[PDB]
Amino acid sequence: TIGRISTGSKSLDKLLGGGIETQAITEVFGEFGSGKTQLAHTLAVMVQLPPEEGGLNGSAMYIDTENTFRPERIREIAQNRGLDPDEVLKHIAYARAFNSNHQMQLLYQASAMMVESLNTDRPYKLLIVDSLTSHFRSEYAERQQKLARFLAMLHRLANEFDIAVFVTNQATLRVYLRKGKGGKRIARLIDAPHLPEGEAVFSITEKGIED
Repeated sequence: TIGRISTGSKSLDKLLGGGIETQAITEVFGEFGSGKTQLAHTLAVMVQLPPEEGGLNGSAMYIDTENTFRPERIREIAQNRGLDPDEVLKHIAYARAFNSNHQMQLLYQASAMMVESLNTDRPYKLLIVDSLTSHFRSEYAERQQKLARFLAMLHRLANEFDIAVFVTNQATLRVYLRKGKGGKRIARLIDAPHLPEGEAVFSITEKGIED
Protein backbone atom coordinates (compact mmCIF):
# COMPACT_ATOMS: atom_id res chain seq x y z
CA THR A 1 0.00 0.00 0.00
CA ILE A 2 1.55 3.28 -1.27
CA GLY A 3 1.42 6.26 1.12
CA ARG A 4 1.14 9.78 -0.23
CA ILE A 5 2.56 13.00 1.19
CA SER A 6 0.66 16.18 0.45
CA THR A 7 2.85 18.96 -1.01
CA GLY A 8 0.66 21.67 0.63
CA SER A 9 -0.91 22.46 -2.81
CA LYS A 10 -4.24 20.87 -3.99
CA SER A 11 -3.30 21.78 -7.62
CA LEU A 12 0.15 20.09 -7.32
CA ASP A 13 -1.25 17.06 -5.41
CA LYS A 14 -3.86 16.55 -8.19
CA LEU A 15 -1.06 16.60 -10.85
CA LEU A 16 0.89 14.03 -8.72
CA GLY A 17 -2.17 11.83 -8.21
CA GLY A 18 -2.63 12.75 -4.53
CA GLY A 19 0.89 13.59 -3.39
CA ILE A 20 4.47 12.27 -3.45
CA GLU A 21 4.41 8.50 -3.17
CA THR A 22 6.29 6.22 -0.68
CA GLN A 23 8.49 3.32 -2.18
CA ALA A 24 9.31 5.82 -5.00
CA ILE A 25 11.77 8.64 -5.79
CA THR A 26 10.21 11.96 -6.76
CA GLU A 27 12.81 14.03 -8.75
CA VAL A 28 12.09 17.73 -8.92
CA PHE A 29 14.22 19.78 -11.33
CA GLY A 30 14.62 23.44 -12.20
CA GLU A 31 16.86 26.53 -11.88
CA PHE A 32 17.53 28.09 -8.43
CA GLY A 33 14.42 29.76 -6.90
CA SER A 34 12.02 27.57 -8.96
CA GLY A 35 10.38 26.15 -5.76
CA LYS A 36 12.32 22.84 -5.58
CA THR A 37 13.83 23.73 -2.14
CA GLN A 38 10.60 25.36 -0.85
CA LEU A 39 8.71 22.10 -1.73
CA ALA A 40 11.41 19.97 0.11
CA HIS A 41 10.98 22.17 3.25
CA THR A 42 7.14 21.93 3.06
CA LEU A 43 7.33 18.12 2.66
CA ALA A 44 9.60 17.82 5.82
CA VAL A 45 6.70 19.44 7.77
CA MET A 46 3.67 17.81 5.87
CA VAL A 47 4.95 14.18 6.37
CA GLN A 48 4.65 14.79 10.15
CA LEU A 49 0.88 15.39 9.95
CA PRO A 50 -1.79 12.58 10.32
CA PRO A 51 -2.99 10.99 6.99
CA GLU A 52 -6.26 13.05 7.21
CA GLU A 53 -4.13 16.25 7.06
CA GLY A 54 -1.90 15.02 4.23
CA GLY A 55 0.86 13.39 6.25
CA LEU A 56 2.06 9.95 7.28
CA ASN A 57 2.77 10.79 11.01
CA GLY A 58 6.44 10.27 10.04
CA SER A 59 9.93 11.71 10.57
CA ALA A 60 12.01 13.37 7.84
CA MET A 61 15.65 13.12 6.90
CA TYR A 62 17.12 16.21 5.07
CA ILE A 63 20.40 15.54 3.24
CA ASP A 64 21.87 18.92 2.18
CA THR A 65 24.68 19.24 -0.41
CA GLU A 66 24.64 23.04 -0.98
CA ASN A 67 23.56 24.73 2.33
CA THR A 68 19.85 24.97 1.29
CA PHE A 69 18.31 23.83 4.61
CA ARG A 70 16.77 26.71 6.63
CA PRO A 71 15.36 25.86 10.14
CA GLU A 72 13.74 29.30 10.47
CA ARG A 73 11.76 28.42 7.26
CA ILE A 74 10.71 25.08 8.92
CA ARG A 75 9.69 27.15 12.04
CA GLU A 76 7.55 29.51 9.83
CA ILE A 77 5.86 26.73 7.80
CA ALA A 78 5.12 24.84 11.06
CA GLN A 79 3.83 27.99 12.90
CA ASN A 80 1.52 28.95 10.03
CA ARG A 81 0.28 25.33 9.79
CA GLY A 82 -0.64 25.39 13.55
CA LEU A 83 2.12 22.95 14.57
CA ASP A 84 4.81 23.26 17.22
CA PRO A 85 7.98 24.49 15.43
CA ASP A 86 10.27 22.86 18.04
CA GLU A 87 8.52 19.45 17.72
CA VAL A 88 8.68 19.73 13.87
CA LEU A 89 12.45 20.56 13.89
CA LYS A 90 12.96 17.62 16.26
CA HIS A 91 11.66 15.06 13.73
CA ILE A 92 13.73 16.43 10.81
CA ALA A 93 17.19 14.73 10.82
CA TYR A 94 19.60 17.13 9.15
CA ALA A 95 22.79 15.72 7.63
CA ARG A 96 25.16 17.76 5.50
CA ALA A 97 26.90 16.01 2.55
CA PHE A 98 30.52 17.30 2.14
CA ASN A 99 31.17 15.37 -1.14
CA SER A 100 29.66 12.62 -3.42
CA ASN A 101 31.32 9.74 -1.47
CA HIS A 102 30.14 11.10 1.92
CA GLN A 103 26.68 11.68 0.28
CA MET A 104 26.47 7.92 -0.51
CA GLN A 105 27.91 7.14 2.98
CA LEU A 106 24.96 9.09 4.55
CA LEU A 107 22.50 6.60 2.94
CA TYR A 108 24.06 3.96 5.27
CA GLN A 109 23.76 6.11 8.45
CA ALA A 110 20.22 6.86 7.14
CA SER A 111 19.55 3.05 7.26
CA ALA A 112 20.88 2.81 10.88
CA MET A 113 18.61 5.74 11.94
CA MET A 114 15.59 4.28 10.03
CA VAL A 115 15.92 0.93 11.97
CA GLU A 116 16.07 2.53 15.49
CA SER A 117 13.02 4.65 14.47
CA LEU A 118 10.93 1.86 12.87
CA ASN A 119 9.35 0.74 16.15
CA THR A 120 8.42 4.27 17.31
CA ASP A 121 5.22 6.29 16.82
CA ARG A 122 7.27 8.51 14.37
CA PRO A 123 9.30 6.29 11.99
CA TYR A 124 11.00 7.88 8.93
CA LYS A 125 8.60 8.38 6.02
CA LEU A 126 10.62 10.89 3.99
CA LEU A 127 14.22 11.25 2.87
CA ILE A 128 15.11 14.47 1.06
CA VAL A 129 18.28 14.81 -0.99
CA ASP A 130 18.76 18.51 -1.90
CA SER A 131 20.42 18.34 -4.41
CA LEU A 132 21.13 14.91 -5.89
CA THR A 133 23.90 15.79 -8.43
CA SER A 134 25.82 18.93 -7.24
CA HIS A 135 28.83 16.96 -5.81
CA PHE A 136 28.83 14.54 -8.82
CA ARG A 137 28.81 17.45 -11.32
CA SER A 138 31.60 19.43 -9.55
CA GLU A 139 33.85 16.34 -8.99
CA TYR A 140 33.69 14.76 -12.51
CA ALA A 141 30.47 8.13 -18.19
CA GLU A 142 32.22 7.68 -14.78
CA ARG A 143 30.37 9.92 -12.18
CA GLN A 144 27.51 8.32 -14.24
CA GLN A 145 28.55 5.00 -12.59
CA LYS A 146 28.55 6.42 -8.94
CA LEU A 147 25.32 8.31 -9.74
CA ALA A 148 22.91 5.45 -10.79
CA ARG A 149 24.37 3.45 -7.79
CA PHE A 150 23.34 6.23 -5.35
CA LEU A 151 19.86 6.11 -6.95
CA ALA A 152 19.88 2.30 -6.33
CA MET A 153 20.55 2.78 -2.53
CA LEU A 154 17.74 5.42 -2.51
CA HIS A 155 15.34 2.86 -4.10
CA ARG A 156 16.48 0.18 -1.60
CA LEU A 157 15.71 2.66 1.26
CA ALA A 158 12.29 3.60 -0.23
CA ASN A 159 11.19 -0.09 -0.46
CA GLU A 160 13.08 -1.25 2.69
CA PHE A 161 11.52 1.39 4.97
CA ASP A 162 8.26 2.35 3.09
CA ILE A 163 9.51 5.94 2.69
CA ALA A 164 8.99 8.59 0.04
CA VAL A 165 12.31 9.71 -1.49
CA PHE A 166 12.33 13.29 -2.67
CA VAL A 167 15.29 14.60 -4.67
CA THR A 168 15.99 18.01 -6.19
CA ASN A 169 17.99 18.60 -9.35
CA GLN A 170 18.57 21.01 -12.23
CA ALA A 171 13.86 7.08 -11.14
CA THR A 172 10.17 7.41 -10.30
CA LEU A 173 8.50 10.71 -11.39
CA ARG A 174 10.38 13.69 -12.86
CA VAL A 175 8.72 17.07 -12.22
CA TYR A 176 9.99 20.21 -14.06
CA LEU A 177 9.54 23.44 -12.03
CA ARG A 178 9.72 27.02 -13.29
CA LYS A 179 8.95 30.54 -12.03
CA GLY A 180 5.66 32.11 -13.13
CA LYS A 181 3.80 35.39 -12.65
CA GLY A 182 3.91 37.09 -10.24
CA GLY A 183 5.61 35.00 -7.54
CA LYS A 184 3.76 31.85 -8.63
CA ARG A 185 5.54 28.63 -9.66
CA ILE A 186 4.63 26.13 -12.41
CA ALA A 187 5.09 22.36 -12.27
CA ARG A 188 5.15 19.97 -15.26
CA LEU A 189 5.15 16.12 -15.15
CA ILE A 190 7.92 14.59 -17.34
CA ASP A 191 7.71 11.10 -18.96
CA ALA A 192 5.18 9.91 -16.29
CA PRO A 193 3.96 6.36 -17.25
CA HIS A 194 0.82 6.34 -15.03
CA LEU A 195 -0.10 10.05 -14.86
CA PRO A 196 -1.11 12.56 -17.62
CA GLU A 197 1.56 15.21 -18.55
CA GLY A 198 -0.25 18.40 -17.45
CA GLU A 199 0.81 21.48 -15.45
CA ALA A 200 -0.05 22.91 -12.04
CA VAL A 201 0.31 26.40 -10.54
CA PHE A 202 1.29 26.88 -6.88
CA SER A 203 2.39 29.69 -4.59
CA ILE A 204 5.36 30.01 -2.25
CA THR A 205 3.80 31.47 0.95
CA GLU A 206 4.23 31.57 4.76
CA LYS A 207 2.70 28.01 4.94
CA GLY A 208 5.55 26.83 2.61
CA ILE A 209 3.77 25.89 -0.59
CA GLU A 210 0.01 26.05 -1.38
CA ASP A 211 -2.34 27.17 -4.19
